[PDB]
Amino acid sequence: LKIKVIGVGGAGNNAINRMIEIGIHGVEFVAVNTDLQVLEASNADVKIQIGENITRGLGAGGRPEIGEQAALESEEKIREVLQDTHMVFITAGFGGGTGTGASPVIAKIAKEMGILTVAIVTTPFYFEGPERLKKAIEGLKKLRKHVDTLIKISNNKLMEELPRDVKIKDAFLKADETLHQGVKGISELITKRGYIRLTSRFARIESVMKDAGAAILGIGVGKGEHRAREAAKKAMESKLIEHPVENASSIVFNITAPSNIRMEEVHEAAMIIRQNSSEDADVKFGLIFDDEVPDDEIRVIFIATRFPDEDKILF
Amino acid sequence: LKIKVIGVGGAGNNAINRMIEIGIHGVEFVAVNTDLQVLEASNADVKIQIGENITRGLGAGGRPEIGEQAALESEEKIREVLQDTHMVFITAGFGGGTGTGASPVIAKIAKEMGILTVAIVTTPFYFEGPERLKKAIEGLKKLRKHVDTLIKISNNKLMEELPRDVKIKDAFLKADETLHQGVKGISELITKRGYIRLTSRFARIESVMKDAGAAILGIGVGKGEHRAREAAKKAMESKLIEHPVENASSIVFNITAPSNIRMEEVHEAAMIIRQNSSEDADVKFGLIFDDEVPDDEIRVIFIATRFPDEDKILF
Ligand SMILES: Nc1nc2c(ncn2[C@@H]2O[C@H](COP(=O)(O)CP(=O)(O)OP(=O)(O)O)[C@@H](O)[C@H]2O)c(=O)[nH]1
Ligand SMILES: Nc1nc2c(ncn2[C@@H]2O[C@H](COP(=O)(O)CP(=O)(O)OP(=O)(O)O)[C@@H](O)[C@H]2O)c(=O)[nH]1
Ligand SMILES: [Mg+2]
Ligand SMILES: [Mg+2]
Repeated sequence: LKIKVIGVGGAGNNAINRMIEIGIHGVEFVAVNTDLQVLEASNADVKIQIGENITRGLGAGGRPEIGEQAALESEEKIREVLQDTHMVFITAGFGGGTGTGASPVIAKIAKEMGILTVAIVTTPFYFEGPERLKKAIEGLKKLRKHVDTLIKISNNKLMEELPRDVKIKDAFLKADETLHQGVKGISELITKRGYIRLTSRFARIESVMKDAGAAILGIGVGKGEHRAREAAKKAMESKLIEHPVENASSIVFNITAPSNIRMEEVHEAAMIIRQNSSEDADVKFGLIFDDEVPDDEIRVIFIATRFPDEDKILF
Repeated sequence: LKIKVIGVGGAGNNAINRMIEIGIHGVEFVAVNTDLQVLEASNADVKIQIGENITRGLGAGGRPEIGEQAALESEEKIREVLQDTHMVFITAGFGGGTGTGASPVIAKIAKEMGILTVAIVTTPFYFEGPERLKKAIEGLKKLRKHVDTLIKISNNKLMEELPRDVKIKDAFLKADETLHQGVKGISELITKRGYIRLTSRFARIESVMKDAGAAILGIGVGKGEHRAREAAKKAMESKLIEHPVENASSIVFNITAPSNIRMEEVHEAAMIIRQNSSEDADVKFGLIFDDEVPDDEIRVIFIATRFPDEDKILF
């Protein structure tokens, strides 16, 4: 999986530099601007200067039509950087010429390529004036037509959260942090598998199996639309069971399934547990995602222990 | 984590060889027997001959008291093999002399040593006669005195699942498989992390973000006993949210938490979603176990999309 974060314009460049300093796992950063000095200050993996002939590396002068023309004239350079990319986050502060004007063009180029295109952009603070806000709104109307998902962050709303006497510099740093949180938050759901501390699940198993006494064991596999309920029924309604699980005061139930498992399926398995156990029983549910398990299959294992009359199970 | 599977007696030896052939991830295998010939046919990591002076390499002739004395005579070897061990599975077929008599001694030693001691043994088939079942029953009574969890499997139940004209050898293979399933099943909950295909998580996010339009994004972190509902509230009740999440027809909700998260915590988080969303909204849950997240923390991120009037959000 190839995921790129593209900062467009001054604000966008400033924002990704913060993301780079803090860190976002598994993504590549790209800085895009008509302002050469700002690009040179970028720590992104790749820097793309656009509209060199119309701006001469001096920025778009606050004109969105110039930022739009800059991106169009540099279409190939942009396309080139988007090759072999599965997803892209386009971030910028709308209100000026480059972020506002170039972002919709970059979005169109990416979506045209079938790339999952997500935009996370801001609208200007109130103190910035009406012209800035107007430019941002017109920019959003164009951006909207060329992205898969559009997350708009109102800087005015951020102002409401910030302290009464916050300095402008700090208000913008807050904006940077908000964009960062959004990009990192979504992207890491895809790039970070998550670490599993095996000693942690041994602790959960130990707490239930230590001095537990006689126990009922059940295993079941399921396949298809109702794989969960089917695996659950096979395990809890197993023939090996000589005494009703209904008498157990403790029940450990674990589901091992591919990442595509839905919460609804977990619920269906839970309804089976309830129909085969005491309402007063302490039920501990375990979940393990294992894509080594066939796409339409599921595995269930449960242990029922701590019965009132243990002799009913052993003999 | 050091886990050992100990097969005691003929049935136990035969059962673990099957486990060894099929395979059980991350566990060590130990074969124990008075019967030297059978022991030499084992593919276990360690082979322990017990009662060399009492039975001289032969079996115990169906006498549990002999199996017991054999284990006691070879107690030093048993304690040696149980060193550097966190958990043990003691498996055998009760009814004969070695498995029935030696298993409780080994369990006693392991438990005294602080090892999580799980026993998974079988009671004989009806066709084997009353005497054998009687011996197994007395064995179970001794075993129960010193074990953490005692899982008893009734071969008579297995019979009610196989052909009417089954060959003895196949009845026993059926029993080996059942023992294998139990040991592998519980063991791998602790030794196998589970594989995560990242392209699969991308599919879940793509399905909700592709051509979704304007979206609302919320992020929250929680800590302590009610970390789940608190992180959910912070995300679902952000001041940046300009349009009620209730108007969204689609909602993706992901929880990233340590492996110690309880299913009850997912419920409290779920109740918050439902109280801030529409009953007709297609809600999708995501769960990622990441023990890099502090043991008492949790992270929540949600994206609400596909509204009827996006203008309300964008402008
Ligand atoms: N997250 C941030 N937003 C910022 C920052 N500075 C400004 N802004 C916001 O973005 C808006 C201006 O963004 P830029 O400076 O990127 C304008 P851009 O460079 O794209 O236009 P041109 O200079 O005309 O080329 C401004 O109206 C603010 O609402 C910053 O450091 N971080
Ligand atoms: N899972 C299996 N169970 C078996 C097998 N053979 C027998 N059995 C079951 O286990 C019981 C006997 O187990 P063993 O053959 O291990 C008797 P053991 O060797 O422990 O006693 P001695 O020979 O007196 O030393 C018997 O009553 C059956 O119910 C086998 O190959 N696999
Ligand atoms: Mg600029
Ligand atoms: Mg024997």
